[PDB]
Amino acid sequence: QRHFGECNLDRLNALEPTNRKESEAGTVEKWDKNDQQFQCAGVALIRHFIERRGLLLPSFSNAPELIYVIKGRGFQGAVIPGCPETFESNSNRQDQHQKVRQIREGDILALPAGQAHWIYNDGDSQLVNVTLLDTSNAANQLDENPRKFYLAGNPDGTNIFSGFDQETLADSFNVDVDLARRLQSNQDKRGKIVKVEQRLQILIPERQQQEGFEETICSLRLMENIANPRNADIYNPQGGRISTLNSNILPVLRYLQLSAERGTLYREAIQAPHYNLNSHSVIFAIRGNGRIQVVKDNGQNIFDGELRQGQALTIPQNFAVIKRAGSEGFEWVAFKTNDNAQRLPLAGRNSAIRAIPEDVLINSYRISRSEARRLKFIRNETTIFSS
Amino acid sequence: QRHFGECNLDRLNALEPTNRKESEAGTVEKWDKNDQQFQCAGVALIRHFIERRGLLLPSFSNAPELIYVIKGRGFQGAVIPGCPETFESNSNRQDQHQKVRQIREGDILALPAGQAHWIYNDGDSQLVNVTLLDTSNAANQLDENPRKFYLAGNPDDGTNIFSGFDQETLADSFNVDVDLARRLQSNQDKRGKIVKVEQRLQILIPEFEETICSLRLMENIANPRNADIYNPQGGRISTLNSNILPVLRYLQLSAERGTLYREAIQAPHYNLNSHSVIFAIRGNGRIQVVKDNGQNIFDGELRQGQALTIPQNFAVIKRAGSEGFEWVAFKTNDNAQRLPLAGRNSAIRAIPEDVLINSYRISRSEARRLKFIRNETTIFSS
Amino acid sequence: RHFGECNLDRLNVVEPTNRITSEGGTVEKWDTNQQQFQCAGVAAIRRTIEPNSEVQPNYQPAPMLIYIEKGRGLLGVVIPGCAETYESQSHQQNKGQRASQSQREQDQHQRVHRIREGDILAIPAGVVHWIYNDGDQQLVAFAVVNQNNKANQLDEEYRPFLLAGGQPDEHESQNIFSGFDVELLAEAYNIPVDIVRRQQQQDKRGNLVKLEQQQIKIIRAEQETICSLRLRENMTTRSQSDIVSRQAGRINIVNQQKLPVLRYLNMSAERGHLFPDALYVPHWAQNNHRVIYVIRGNAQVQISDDNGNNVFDREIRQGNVFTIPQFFAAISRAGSEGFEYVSIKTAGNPNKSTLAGRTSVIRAIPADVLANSFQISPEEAQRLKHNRGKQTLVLSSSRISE
Amino acid sequence: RHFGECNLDRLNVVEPTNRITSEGGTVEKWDTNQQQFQCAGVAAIRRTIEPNSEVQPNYQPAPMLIYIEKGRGLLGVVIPGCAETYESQSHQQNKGQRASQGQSQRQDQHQRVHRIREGDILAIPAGVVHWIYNDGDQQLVAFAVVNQNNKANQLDEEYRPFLLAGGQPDEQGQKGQKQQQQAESQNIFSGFDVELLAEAYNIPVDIVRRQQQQDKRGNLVKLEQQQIKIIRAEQETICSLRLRENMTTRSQSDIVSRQAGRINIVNQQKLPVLRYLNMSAERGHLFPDALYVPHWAQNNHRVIYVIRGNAQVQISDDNGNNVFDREIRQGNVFTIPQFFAAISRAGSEGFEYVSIKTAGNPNKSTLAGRTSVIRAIPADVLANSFQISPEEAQRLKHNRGKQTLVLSSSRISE
Amino acid sequence: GECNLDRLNALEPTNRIEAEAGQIESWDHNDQQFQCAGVAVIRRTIEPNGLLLPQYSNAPKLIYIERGRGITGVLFPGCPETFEDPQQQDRHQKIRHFREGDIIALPAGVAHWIYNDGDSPVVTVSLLHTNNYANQLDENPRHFYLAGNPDDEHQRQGEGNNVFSGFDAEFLADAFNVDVDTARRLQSNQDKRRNIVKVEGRLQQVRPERSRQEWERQERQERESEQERERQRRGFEETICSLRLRENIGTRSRADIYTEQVGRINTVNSNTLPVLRWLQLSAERGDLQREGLYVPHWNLNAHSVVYAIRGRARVQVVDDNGNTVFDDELRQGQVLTIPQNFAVAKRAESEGFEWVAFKTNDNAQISPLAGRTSAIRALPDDVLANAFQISRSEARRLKYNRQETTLVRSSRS
Ligand SMILES: [Cl-]
Ligand SMILES: [Cl-]
Repeated sequence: QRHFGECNLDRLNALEPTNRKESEAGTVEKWDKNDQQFQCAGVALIRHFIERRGLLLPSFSNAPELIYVIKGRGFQGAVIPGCPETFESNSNRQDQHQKVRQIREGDILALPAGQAHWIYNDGDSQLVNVTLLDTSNAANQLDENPRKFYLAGNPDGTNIFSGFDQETLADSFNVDVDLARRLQSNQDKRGKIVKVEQRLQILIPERQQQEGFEETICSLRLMENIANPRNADIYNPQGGRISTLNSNILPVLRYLQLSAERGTLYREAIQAPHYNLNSHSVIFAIRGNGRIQVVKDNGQNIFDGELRQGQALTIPQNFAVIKRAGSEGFEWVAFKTNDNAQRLPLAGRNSAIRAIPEDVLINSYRISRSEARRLKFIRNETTIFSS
Repeated sequence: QRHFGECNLDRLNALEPTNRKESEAGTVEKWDKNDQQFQCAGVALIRHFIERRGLLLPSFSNAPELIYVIKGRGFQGAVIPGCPETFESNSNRQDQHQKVRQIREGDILALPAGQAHWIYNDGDSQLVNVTLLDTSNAANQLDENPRKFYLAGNPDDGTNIFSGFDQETLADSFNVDVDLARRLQSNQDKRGKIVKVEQRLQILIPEFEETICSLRLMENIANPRNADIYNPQGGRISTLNSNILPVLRYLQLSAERGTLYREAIQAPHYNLNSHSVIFAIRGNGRIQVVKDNGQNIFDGELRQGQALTIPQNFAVIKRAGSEGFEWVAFKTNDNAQRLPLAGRNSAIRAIPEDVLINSYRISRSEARRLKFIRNETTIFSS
Repeated sequence: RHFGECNLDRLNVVEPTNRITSEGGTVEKWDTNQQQFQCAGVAAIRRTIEPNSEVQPNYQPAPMLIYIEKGRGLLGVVIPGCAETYESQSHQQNKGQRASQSQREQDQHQRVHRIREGDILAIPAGVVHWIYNDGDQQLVAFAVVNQNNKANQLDEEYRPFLLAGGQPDEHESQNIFSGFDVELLAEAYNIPVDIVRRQQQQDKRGNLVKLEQQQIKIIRAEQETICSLRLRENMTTRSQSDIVSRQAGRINIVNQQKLPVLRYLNMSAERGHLFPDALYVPHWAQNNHRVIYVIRGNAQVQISDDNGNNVFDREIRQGNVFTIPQFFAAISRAGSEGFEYVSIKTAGNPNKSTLAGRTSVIRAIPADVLANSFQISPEEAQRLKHNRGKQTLVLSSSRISE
Repeated sequence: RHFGECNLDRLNVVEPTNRITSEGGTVEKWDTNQQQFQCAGVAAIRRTIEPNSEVQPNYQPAPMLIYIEKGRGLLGVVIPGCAETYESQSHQQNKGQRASQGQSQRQDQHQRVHRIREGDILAIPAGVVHWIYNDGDQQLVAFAVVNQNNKANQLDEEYRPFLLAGGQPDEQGQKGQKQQQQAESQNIFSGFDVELLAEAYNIPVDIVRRQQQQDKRGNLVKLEQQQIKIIRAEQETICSLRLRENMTTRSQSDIVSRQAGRINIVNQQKLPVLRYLNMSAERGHLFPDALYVPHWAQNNHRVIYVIRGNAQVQISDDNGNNVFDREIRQGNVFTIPQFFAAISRAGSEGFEYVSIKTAGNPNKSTLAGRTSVIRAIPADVLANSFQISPEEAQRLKHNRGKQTLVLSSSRISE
Repeated sequence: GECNLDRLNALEPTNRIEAEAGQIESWDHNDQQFQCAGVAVIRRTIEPNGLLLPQYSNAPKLIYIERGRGITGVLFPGCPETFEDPQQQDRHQKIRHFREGDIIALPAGVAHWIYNDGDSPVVTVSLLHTNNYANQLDENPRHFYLAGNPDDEHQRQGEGNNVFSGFDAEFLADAFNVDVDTARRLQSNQDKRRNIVKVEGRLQQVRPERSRQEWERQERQERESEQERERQRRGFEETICSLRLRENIGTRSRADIYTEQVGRINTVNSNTLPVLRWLQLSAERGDLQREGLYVPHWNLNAHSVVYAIRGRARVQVVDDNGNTVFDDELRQGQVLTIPQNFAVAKRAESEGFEWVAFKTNDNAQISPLAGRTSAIRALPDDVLANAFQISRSEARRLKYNRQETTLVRSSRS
């Protein structure tokens, strides 16, 4: 499983990005991967803002990643090693490439370590991605640095071709030295997100062109929408909804050993106090605000504040956590560091308190039987509590 | 998992091919798949004789098969659906195709249901194949008939899979002139399933869906460096199962290669979880088989080129003749398992003396002898 | 034909087809041709082993689960290739050896299990097994064989192979050694012919024999991996239960998450204890057939098929055997003495849906879907979902207090 | 550290690092920075629970196997999402609901509880809430080994128990809950806002105040009266998982030597949840002067707890160095690191021990006896390897005869 | 010898059940072609406000939603009810929404209900895999209703036809702890509405209706923008109990294989929908334009049960003797069973062709005979040359002249 990191957590802060890299067609923001809570989780978090007609150049990383589409719409092309190109032009009157998928608000995209992909903004809204790079994943045999290996452009030359001699590139591609030198992108000053000329041409149905195991590879599904209300796993009309994404929903996750959760708390509603049995949870606030408390092993509160849109907070494995939305509701995505992440609620239906005999609670807290029965049974909802 | 058969057997017989189909450059021999012994096991058995320069044209079957190379050497090309072509010419000097494997005496070749393959005899003399077609395998969703779908030639003397399509569909599909598309149907080809190549065959070689393109399909079971059991005066046995060749966990098949030296005995045993189909390679051996009620259903000899089926759990013993005995056995499960009844590791040795004393009404000294006097395992010296 | 495809409008309690009286006990067989057993793909055997008697070692190509209804004894199961780790090597052979010892140069055998009332025993297909009743009371074993198990590559004929013994004659079928040439076997075992002659003797004693010779030199615990596989489990609901209703009863589900080898048998067992007038909630099994053996008390059982027909409506008593087919719905109401039973099922991970009670599929349906489906009011639908409160599988009488 | 990499020149029996005295019993902790435990990546706790006392419910991010050395009681483990199938709904409850013509959505129920007894091993999955109740005659003594290096623990090496109740015995601007709860270890509810918990549980704040009160009784507490209202058996289907198994070698054994002793190996082939905990245990009983064959564990570290008698144990490392050479007595704890070779000889009264192992499917190689790797080597290989005669090589292979793991003394007769 | 098929036939439904608020049509599962493949096929039509009564089957089902939209409640035993009204009113298991293009997988023995909450009919085509290992009961398809009084879909105490009708009313009243009259009504002995019943007014249940309408309106508007741009281009409850059962294989924008102006194929299998690993089934959705050709290919490890959704295709099927066992136009509403390993090609007529094919394996594999990735291309030049008595240059034409994989424009045919 995972490599280990230090988890002597005394204090948590809401975390915002601390580095920003501007490209001609967008902005890449990095959270502080050395803040203790991301070191303890073994993760890094990144946000891309891709302007209209922007292209996130192809790259791969040593870390498996989950990418959540905050807003907008576009296309993703993942490059599966060894698999044939199954999208093609009609030769009996050009283009040929691996399958591409439309992406949109609420999509989670899963990318194994080492696999290249590119993303294009096909809409007019900014396309906004939040990516979790899981650097403590068993798939990452390097180290805690989430590296980006760029196949093109000059992200800092600085792409993968930049370090080879052009004679080697020319012979490998079987092209003239003029074109081989182009591979190195020595004179490119556009950064990692670039404007395409006019509109990007790609093969996709009803879009006509103009002018960590491999045993599933080729046919894998890599994306699933977790924001669509029709996919809710938990729903309360005055509390909200929760949707979990795991290997029973998306089989590749069994090899990535990641999960995700998408939550919407209605105004003033509560997500039951709980802890995660078998993973850390990296919460990214999508909209509204939520009061959150996190408690560590010796009972000490290590976070007692609010999480606002654009902020992130890490709940380490087994630390107890409670959330209460503000007057405008609270929406988040959580990235979790295991296959089939599971929550153990501490209050309400299906909770640890409810699983425990009344007699034990009576002696545990020194309450009367009527107090114990109310403790166990007065909140009859599960997970999401109505206001 | 497996599809059922009828295993009410009174007499097993040593089986030889009953049908023989002659081709330009070889012969195909069929054992009688209708025989009750083969219906019980749920298998068919095939032998190919491929002459020098002979090419077994590309085909696939609905039954998974294990192919044992009895004699000779040559090349196999298995066509993996969806895998890239990784053998190719030096483009600055034509040819491009999927990987090809040298095959030789002792090799087992495993072929999933529906996978096309061809074989070419590259040696000086006959290449002889014996194939087990597992028609009761879960991967065969048709019926007990082991069909051969030929991509080329005219096996029935059209009759290849292209014969059944309209030439216009073929021309459009391959994007070629109609006269070239007609040649695919092999309508006037009279050479059969195995044909003589022109001159020598020109080939590139160096001088479940979970296994994308990288799975081993062959392993040699006759190589004595691979023996699992060896007794200098008994013989040697080598088993082939998914712990040796990963693809066999998906095909649910095993193989064993046996050599008994002169007058040696293969311990009485039964196959715990599979039928065993014995094919005699050389020499001869007396074999005895006993069914559930203790009745002997075979008490005879197996000689070169003969086959014998041992149903699951039937008890069997073999003793080589004075020149020894060699066989390959195909077994209808992954990780086929034998339970010997005599010698080390046997069922008799695992039972307490006191139980044997009461079972057979023998004294303790006799039960000690019964349990412990044969201190060999599986293969017994003469 | 029709029974094989479970096209039965009338199930019955299944009676033993034949009774074999052996020197050491009695064997009763429920053959695979009983219509209910054709449907379920099963056979059953009840063996009553007299004190100081043993069964003759035997094997068969289908797996079985054995419930010990009565008595205590010793079970042997052999596991090919496993070292014999039960042995009685003495100081005197140690000393004899070292005093001068190699390859050319008192017993050793595979492990034996103490078995008792309430145990379930897992016998994999093809494994040799034997039993010894070393108690002072009769040992009663009820076994169900899954003839349709993937492990059985023969056919639905119940096909036991004996290492010793045969069909009894006065307190054909002979052991496998009778079919082998005598001299060849002797040479194979490297023993005098007369020992083989004794193995092949026609044995009029039968399937179970008196232990005339004493049996205290069997090595016993109460004097590795696959070889370390556990084969017995005590099913008493009082030591372990998955469902316990204080006033209704207890159920103990012994599946592959309790007894690992059941994963490979693809077989499991359930033990149930219903207090007087309690019910087993109406339900259907989703992935298994069931053979039920009544061990105590009595009950009213009803079974319904896919066209609303009642196919079973009987009072069953101690010793009765009946089948519940996969997908058929069933319900049980214990008599005023309570009800105890063992259910042997054709799945290692059995799954059932209940229709009444706290975990039922009815509670999973929106009330307004129930209202429209049954033509009842939403308030009537609410009571369907909720009137049973906390109870799920075992239900208190709603009629008779106690 | 040198210890964390098991570069240990000497191993010793490991004594409890902390002793915590609660109202209802005593807790002894073998903490992770003991050199032997750093090597093995484990912690240990011995809990002695007075009769009619209970442990305070708790959980931790690493799996744990628990050996019940004395006593009997009840064990509770919660599995989130599993229905509560132990209940005491009453006839009067039933009658009331039906006859009202009003039952709808708008006396106890709880999850399964397990009778545990002397000789049991208990499997506690990482993250699972558990509690113990000693309803028996005598003190309940549980010896627990927690695998801190298990893949389920994504935190770090420090043993981390989270308390649902109880605490330490003794006879953007954050909003100050940390300041408030202080007034050196509390239950997790003390870290939450009082009013938030009250709203979440839908109960009056009074009850939450009592939940958060500093409880000076500790980790184990005496029960008011006998807990007769707990429902008990003797009064994907992961919810049906077995978590207890009795280790008594007299009831089951994998290795029985009539004249030497018995070994019972409880691995994932006897208790299926061990596959997922990736832990296992072994119980052994050696007769007087019997030996446990020299051997090494191929895939696990071992913590040994001596439950009866005594023995001399020796452990060798990859340098031919003796790293352990001690007489071990009842109640002693010591570690055998993975790959190190070890041998034991029981004293005059025999030896019983429990071994807790960091693999669900343990593998060891023995060096003497019927299944040893020495018997697997050709005799002429042994002769050249050791510079001994082929006669001596044969004796190495066969003088021990049919005994494998448990060996009678070759020099003292029973 | 259930697959000794000298001739295949396009097959239409042979039985129809009419109910109050829909109808159910079944194909003849006793047809040798369905016996060969081990399946039964049914088509259910649910009118607006129609409710398919809760029920389970002895066989796993793969349902394709040809038309319409609605909700389905799949009933997982032992799983917590996570859709609930606020506490102070109902609670039930999660509601799933389906739409045209969806595939829904239902394991054997799992009860479900389905409701058309739209304004047009729901039409669903179901493959019942009766030969499935999960069915130890009967090769014939069987349907066990939990409510109502159904007619048998494959023919044409209580007297009704649901399972409760097979129990004494007193037994049920005791078990449910309800009035005996209410238990009697469980048996639906007087119900004349048959298998699909009409809901008066709106079906009431806990589900995110308001947010679902806001989400569907957002997608409709994104479809509109995209259409406009294009014309201008000129605990364990979170895990097992949350198991996904649906996947939209018809989504206009998705393709596994795509030839612009020609066709597309989308597939669902265990690499996309995990539950299919246990069902041992998969599906493909194909669309061919005018002149679009699905080249000769064979299914290595599956039968392919083809259902024609619309349009027409000339289909040719060839068995192991080179016999053409089918050579005809497949028409909307018809089923063609392609036996494992038989070669098949399909050429759309001028109006195009759409189909769904259910495949009897978890991850069904096909091998094209022509084009990129084909079996011919994997062969050495000289194997082709000697096998067909052609030159190596002609052999390379057969291998490389067609540069598309799987789908291509056919002008000759
Ligand atoms: Cl995808
Ligand atoms: Cl779903």
